[PDB]
Amino acid sequence: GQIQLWQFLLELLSDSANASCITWEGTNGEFKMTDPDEVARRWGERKSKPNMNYDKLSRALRYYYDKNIMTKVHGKRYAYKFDFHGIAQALQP
Amino acid sequence: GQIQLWQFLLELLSDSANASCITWEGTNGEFKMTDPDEVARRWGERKSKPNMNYDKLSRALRYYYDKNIMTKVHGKRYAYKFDFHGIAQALQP
DNA sequence: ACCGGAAGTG
DNA sequence: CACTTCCGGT
DNA sequence: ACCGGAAGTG
DNA sequence: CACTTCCGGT
Ligand SMILES: [Ca+2]
Ligand SMILES: [Ca+2]
Ligand SMILES: [Ca+2]
Ligand SMILES: [Ca+2]
Ligand SMILES: [Ca+2]
Repeated sequence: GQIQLWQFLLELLSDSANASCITWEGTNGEFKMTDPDEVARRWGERKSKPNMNYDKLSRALRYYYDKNIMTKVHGKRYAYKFDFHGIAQALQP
Repeated sequence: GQIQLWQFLLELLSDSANASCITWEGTNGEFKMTDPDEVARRWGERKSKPNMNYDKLSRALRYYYDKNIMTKVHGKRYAYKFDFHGIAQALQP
């Protein structure tokens, strides 16, 4: 199906075998990408789009700021925080 | 039908019209039930289980503590906090 | 009010 | 399993 | 590395 | 419609 980036990141985060590239860290919702290039590769793989990289992936995350789906952890790089306010709304059709 | 309780609460919390009975409040994840009995009634209405009350509903939420799907905001009553660790795993098939 | 054990449901 | 039902704890 | 405007895609 | 692509800012 037509999977979302916020759904894809939760998929990777749920399994601890992906700890090399992405992992939960800090308060509730906060996670960091320990290998942003690896995460961006797998997102391009799922979408059938091998031109994907972290610079293009991060602008995809940026649109979630206005949607209230997630936000940046200011200071700790490659680290973002999911926000239930928008996730809950995005979960419904 | 075929729905989880954690999914049902996020469904209600997405629509702000439901602020009479339940609403987001506090840090990321934290919500409270301003009319706990009204929430329990709609859960019984959804599940087709007419004897549902808060006492029965609260024990369903206590099973989520060991699952890491949510936790209790200690002190503030009728107030619980979703936890992304369990919500991530629970969303997958 | 909130907690978790115990037994039961399809 | 994911609750529902019930109850003796704090 | 992170920010958001802009134009384009399936 | 949710990104994808590109880029001139900080
Ligand atoms: Ca049992
Ligand atoms: Ca009692
Ligand atoms: Ca006891
Ligand atoms: Ca600009
Ligand atoms: Ca540049």
